Amino acid sequence: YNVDENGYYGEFGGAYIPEILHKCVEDLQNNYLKILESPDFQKEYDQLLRDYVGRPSPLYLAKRLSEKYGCKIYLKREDLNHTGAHAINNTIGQILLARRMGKTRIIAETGAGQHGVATATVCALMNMECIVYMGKTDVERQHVNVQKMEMLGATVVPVTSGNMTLKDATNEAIRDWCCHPSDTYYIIGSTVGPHPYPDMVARLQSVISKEIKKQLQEKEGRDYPDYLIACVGGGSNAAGTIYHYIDDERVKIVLAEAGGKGIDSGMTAATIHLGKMGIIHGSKTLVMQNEDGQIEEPYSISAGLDYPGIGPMHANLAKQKRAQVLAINDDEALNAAFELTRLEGIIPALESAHALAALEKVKFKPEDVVVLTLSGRGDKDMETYLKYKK
Amino acid sequence: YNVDENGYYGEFGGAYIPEILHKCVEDLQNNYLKILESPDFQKEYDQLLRDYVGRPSPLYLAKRLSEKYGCKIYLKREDLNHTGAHAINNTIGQILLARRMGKTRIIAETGAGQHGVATATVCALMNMECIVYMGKTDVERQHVNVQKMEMLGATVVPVTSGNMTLKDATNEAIRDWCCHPSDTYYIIGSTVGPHPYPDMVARLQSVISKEIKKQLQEKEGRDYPDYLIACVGGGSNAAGTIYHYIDDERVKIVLAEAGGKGIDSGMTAATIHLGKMGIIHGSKTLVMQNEDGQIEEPYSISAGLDYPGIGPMHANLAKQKRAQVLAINDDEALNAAFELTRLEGIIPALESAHALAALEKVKFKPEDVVVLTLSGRGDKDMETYLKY
Ligand SMILES: Cc1ncc(COP(=O)(O)O)c(/C=N/[C@H](Cc2c[nH]c3ccccc23)C(=O)O)c1O
Ligand SMILES: Cc1ncc(COP(=O)(O)O)c(/C=N/[C@H](Cc2c[nH]c3ccccc23)C(=O)O)c1O
Repeated sequence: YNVDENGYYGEFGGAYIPEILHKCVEDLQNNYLKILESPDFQKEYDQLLRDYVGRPSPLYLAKRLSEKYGCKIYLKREDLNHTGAHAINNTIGQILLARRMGKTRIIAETGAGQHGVATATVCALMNMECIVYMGKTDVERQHVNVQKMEMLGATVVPVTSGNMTLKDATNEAIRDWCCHPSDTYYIIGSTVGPHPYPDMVARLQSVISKEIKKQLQEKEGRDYPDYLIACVGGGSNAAGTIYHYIDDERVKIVLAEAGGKGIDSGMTAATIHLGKMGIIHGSKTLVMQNEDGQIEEPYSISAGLDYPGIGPMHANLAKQKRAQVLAINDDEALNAAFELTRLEGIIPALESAHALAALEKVKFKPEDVVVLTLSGRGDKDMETYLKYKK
Repeated sequence: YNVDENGYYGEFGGAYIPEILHKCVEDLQNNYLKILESPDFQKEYDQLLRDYVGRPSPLYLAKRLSEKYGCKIYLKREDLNHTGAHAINNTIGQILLARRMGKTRIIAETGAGQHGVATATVCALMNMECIVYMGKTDVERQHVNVQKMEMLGATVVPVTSGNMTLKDATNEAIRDWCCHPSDTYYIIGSTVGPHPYPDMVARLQSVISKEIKKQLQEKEGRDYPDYLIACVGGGSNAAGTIYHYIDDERVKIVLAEAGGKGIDSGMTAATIHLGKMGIIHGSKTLVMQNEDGQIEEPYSISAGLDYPGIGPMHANLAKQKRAQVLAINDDEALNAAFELTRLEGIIPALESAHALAALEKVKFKPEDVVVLTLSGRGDKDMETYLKY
């Protein structure tokens, strides 16, 4: 269920792009693995993960949370990463690749602002020009992260097309990318876009499941859990979380996508529940489509889940029934965020709370071992959490 | 240079309290150490540091900083800890102690909001009632921490005494403690207050120096740096950073206190520079005083450094010349924060930025190995940073 030699996961994936990018995408294909696997990349990569990011991220037995659901739940604490989310695993990896390929101008899209902060973070470290596209809606709702990016010296470009969300910021980044093939590297923020971006970002996040294996070995005497649970906007934290377990049928995979106001409300981002075959941002995958077959304007309270497409990996997983996918609504997420706060003293990202909310919908046995990926911390969503509390 | 059996660092320290606290403190002294050393404690303590907090925190070689000062500078990244600061090392320890003393009501003071969030955090975790006193000036300067405390289920009590800063929040907590002796445990937020709070908190923070010795051994082939650099409000992140180095004369210690608008200006927190022998919150230490002998109202841009006292360990250390203490002014701290942000992609707390600014004030040789403790991340100070 991992990628094939042509960029495909079953029938989903590939690279579907105008000729203007054919050259630089082709360079990226058939160099990215050479670079990822070189001893130089892997040393500097691993050194920055350890000293800069603070990997490995803990695997934490959440005791009161385990008592509520009548089983053993561990949280993979990506929320403790430098910059507060899993995104930084990806930006560190991609910036090292970008430099190996001689690129000098860095762009990215962001919804939650975690990928934007993680991109401005590594660009300041490296002293490289940073431009971050962000939907206007998102710059309002995730303003703490816009501030961080501006202090880090990045240029934040509000995007005013569509409903001004991730798909739109991505559209703008892609337009930027098209005008600047020579000098610009595009740090895509999820397991989305043209091959090799899905597999690349999956590889860079795989460190998550590499650690889980070792940490479960220490704690449980076996290297596999009964369940992996992760939210999914485009697929990147889930991918990392499942990479080294993707084919291992002892491990059940539960993914939580954003149901918004409910999958039938006309306001949602439940791509698996609602999507049809399309091309989105250079990938042939499942995507929400409106009544004239346009890519649909999605909704979610969560900026990082609010994307109408899904990575081709998860399109495939879902289609094959290797992974079960749940639509989780705004309210369910909000309540699960308040849940982890009072139970474990951890304020989660609204994104990650979609994953937490899924614990209500699964029939656990007492001997079950669950690993849920806490993809980030909720500092960004405090205004929203406190509004909800009133 | 470490505490003696009486709770003194040379002439500083002790417990100078009203008689109403004599017994809680007595109970606290001469159980604290037995609990800290107990296996049950050390096992639960160590498991939460590793799994909940994310220790060991990395020791990060900051190449661009190092270039700019012409030496090797490592940042001890307490900013990466659960809650974003060193305080969680303290609150984890104290809450466990509190539960083993059979206490059920937890109170605390906070200025920067970090110690307040760390307290609210561990009280949420443990299913316990949590009250945090915070100065009114501070509830506004550091409002992102107030929001976190609220959602964690803690009662944030604004204090409007004095100039509504740490000292006043601290007076209010102590008054709560007196008034509720049987049932309440008081999680003090720095190496301050009556014995054994200063030593206890130093010990909980000592985890920092413990990691630095092993991490320097792996990175440099020796267990000790030429310089340790840390900011001090009351002195806990500092104490932690130096605890296992405190008698090692090969290691230079540089402590950065808050100069505010400047030491000779009216408006400062430069206790080592300005303070006089006195008593604050039950500790005999150096403290700022007016011409009367009243406790002088301090000022600093940084809430967590804005304290007219200092821990007894550092009064002793400064007095005996074991530690060099620099007063860093507001603007110096702000520029150093922006410097780290730009050079290493790390936004420090304004507090920790006082330590960063001290890098300007020391002449380093190229063979120097510096460890500076990055006590916190600066999400709380983003409004201040962009005003500037
Ligand atoms: C804390 C946190 N958890 C989970 C997610 C969900 O993303 P995933 O499915 O890739 O694991 C995000 C998204 N972060 C965004 C999301 C994002 C960037 N580019 C995208 C392309 C498609 C879908 C989502 C995105 C950001 O900070 O920007 C996040 O910040
Ligand atoms: C990130 C950060 N770095 C440094 C400091 C300085 O404190 P230290 O000298 O103890 O290492 C603080 C203070 N945080 C406060 C400070 C505080 C609480 N109670 C105190 C009593 C005396 C002096 C300072 C304090 C908080 O969040 O509340 C801090 O939050």
